Amino acid sequence: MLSPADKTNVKAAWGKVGAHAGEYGAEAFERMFLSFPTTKTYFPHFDLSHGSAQVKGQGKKVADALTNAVAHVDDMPNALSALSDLHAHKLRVDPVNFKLLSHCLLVTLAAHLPAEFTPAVHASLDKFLASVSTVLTSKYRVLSPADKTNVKAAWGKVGAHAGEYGAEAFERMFLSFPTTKTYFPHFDLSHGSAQVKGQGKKVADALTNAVAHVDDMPNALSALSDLHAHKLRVDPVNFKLLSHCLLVTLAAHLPAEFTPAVHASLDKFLASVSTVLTSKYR
Amino acid sequence: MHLTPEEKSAVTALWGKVNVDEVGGEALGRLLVVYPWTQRFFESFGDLSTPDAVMGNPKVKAHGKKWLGAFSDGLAHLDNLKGTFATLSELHCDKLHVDPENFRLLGNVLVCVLAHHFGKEFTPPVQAAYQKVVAGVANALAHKYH
Amino acid sequence: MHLTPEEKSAVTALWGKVNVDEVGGEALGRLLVVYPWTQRFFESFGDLSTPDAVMGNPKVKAHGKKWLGAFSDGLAHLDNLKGTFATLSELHCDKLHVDPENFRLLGNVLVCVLAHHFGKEFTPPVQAAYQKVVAGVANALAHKYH
Ligand code: HEM
Ligand code: HEM
Ligand code: HEM
Ligand code: HEM
Repeated sequence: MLSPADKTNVKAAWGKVGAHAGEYGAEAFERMFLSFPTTKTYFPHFDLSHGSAQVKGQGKKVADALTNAVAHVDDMPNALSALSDLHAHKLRVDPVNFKLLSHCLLVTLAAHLPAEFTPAVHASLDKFLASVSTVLTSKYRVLSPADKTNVKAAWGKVGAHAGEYGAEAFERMFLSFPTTKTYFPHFDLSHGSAQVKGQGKKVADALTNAVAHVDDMPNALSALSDLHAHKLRVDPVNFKLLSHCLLVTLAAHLPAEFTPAVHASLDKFLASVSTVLTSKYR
Repeated sequence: MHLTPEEKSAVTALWGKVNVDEVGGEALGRLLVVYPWTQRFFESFGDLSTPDAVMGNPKVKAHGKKWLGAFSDGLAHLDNLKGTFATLSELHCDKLHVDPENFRLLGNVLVCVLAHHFGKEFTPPVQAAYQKVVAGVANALAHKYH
Repeated sequence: MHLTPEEKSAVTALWGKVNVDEVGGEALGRLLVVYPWTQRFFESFGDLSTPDAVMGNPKVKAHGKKWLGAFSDGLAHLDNLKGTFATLSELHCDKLHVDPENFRLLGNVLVCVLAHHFGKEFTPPVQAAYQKVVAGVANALAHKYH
């Protein structure tokens, strides 16, 4: 969410950008193409030399959309709906790339707005661009009634084993992605550890609660959202690693139930849980 | 790349049991269903609108055979993945224009499929070894991008 | 990593204009403000309640000097980053428990701070060179994690 203060900061900053928005848009893409050359894979049809009309035109269109977004900051999904459809259904840019363009737009503004780019305004602009990116990728895949049905079917089949599977998921995570161990320095992480079994059951129980409240997850998970944002402070990238390891765990235990369509529904459900758990971080 | 004796033994033993034909099509199919924006590279494969349509698509199965075959020949050269995949790296960048992020996604789905197919035999330490390998292959395939 | 000679000179040329103690405190301060979950390591530093408390915090400013001076020294060893930072890597994993994702965040906040400080002088190619260096430093600090 964008605080009221955030919105005020973005408007001030973007107002300063003024009639330069297009130029700055073209600059941000040029910086991205140079710093992160994999992003050029989405523009093979473009002359990407410096100052090309295609790049300038892209920068201007992107700039117009951000202005639109800023002017309708309390109604972004609706304001950008045509743009979210287009990226989800036609362009199909991998979501990671939105982070990269956001970083280069931040660099561009920093380089052109010495007076205005204070720490707080930096913070607000970053949050704003993350919000835009979220909106632009929102329709790539809300859980449909089929997803909801699939998630209840598979989780119902986990049943009393929920806790054991949560523990296995953490063990898989710790072995596969050793950096996640940095959040548990106070634990015995050996195989069989009762501390890891206890962690697994608590997470499993929370997931059971989320399945039961699949249409009211922000409230059902609100105390846990608080705890991770303000106390535990787990970097958001780690939630994706645990989600992959829960999927692997379910796959190895539910051969008949883990169909392609159920796998897709589970991946969407864990991403939504992950979104809710990191929603109060900033 | 570097793997302990235990890690390489785990990878090697499991792989002896993999039907490359079937696992390759399953993994690519699930990629297309779970991350549908990846369908952008396969517009000529025809109908991929539903999971069932994707999984039974003949061009999906055939291409499945193709990529996992090259993956398997990679497992015979785990000490020089970059040299092994150099030409295909170039091909995916300059000719196919594939965002390297997709290599990581396909890597993770393959791991999911190995778990699904092998169940309890796909233990946490065997998964760990396979996650190293898939990351090393993704890194090798992205190496020549410019 | 491995930079061209022209990228090295560009990195070196701009760095001669940096006030290491000031920029170090500013980049650490903005990290803590923009990504407040990183505050989890610095609870002993005192008041971090608002951006001004943070930017004005003397313990933040002192730690700023510390980390960016080690960074600065690493610019002299761009051909041996992994070797230059091996001990620091071990320390951050085994004793400090710092998720390496934080090094990438700080790297990107440093780039923002440089752009803010040097304006038009921080050109797209100079940024590209710095993006490589901060990724290289992040990778080298993450190298000994186990
Ligand atoms: C803040 C994020 C973004 C915004 C606001 C945005 C907006 C837009 C807009 C308004 C268009 C043109 C629509 C039209 O002409 O019908 C467009 C096109 C496009 N966008 Fe996005 N975009 C964003 C991020 C990205 C990213 C990260 C990439 C890829 C690295 C990307 C790649 C493309 C492509 C390939 C096109 C088509 C260009 C053409 O063929 O003319 N977009 N974008
Ligand atoms: C979507 C996945 C997750 C859910 C639903 C979840 C849920 C929970 C729950 C229910 C608790 C216990 C709170 C209590 O004591 O009442 C907890 C604690 C904790 N979580 Fe999360 N968690 C998730 C992801 C993660 C991830 C990915 C990490 C870090 C890699 C993490 C790190 C922790 C830590 C460090 C604790 C406290 C352990 C202790 O010292 O007792 N969590 N979480
Ligand atoms: C483990 C990673 C991968 C390996 C080892 C691999 C390998 C290969 C090989 C050997 C070919 C055959 C080229 C030819 O004979 O013309 C190929 C083609 C292709 N690959 Fe990759 N690939 C991988 C991942 C991906 C991913 C993730 C995507 C896209 C999401 C992709 C998309 C394509 C496309 C579009 C073709 C051409 C298909 C056709 O011409 O019908 N590849 N790949
Ligand atoms: C390229 C990035 C970084 C470099 C070069 C660096 C460097 C250093 C140095 C030189 C020390 C002192 C070691 C000693 O006491 O012998 C240190 C300590 C420390 N660093 Fe890092 N660091 C970096 C990033 C980070 C990040 C992003 C965090 C956390 C968000 C962090 C957290 C800490 C903590 C908690 C200490 C201990 C300070 C104290 O005990 O007073 N470091 N760092």
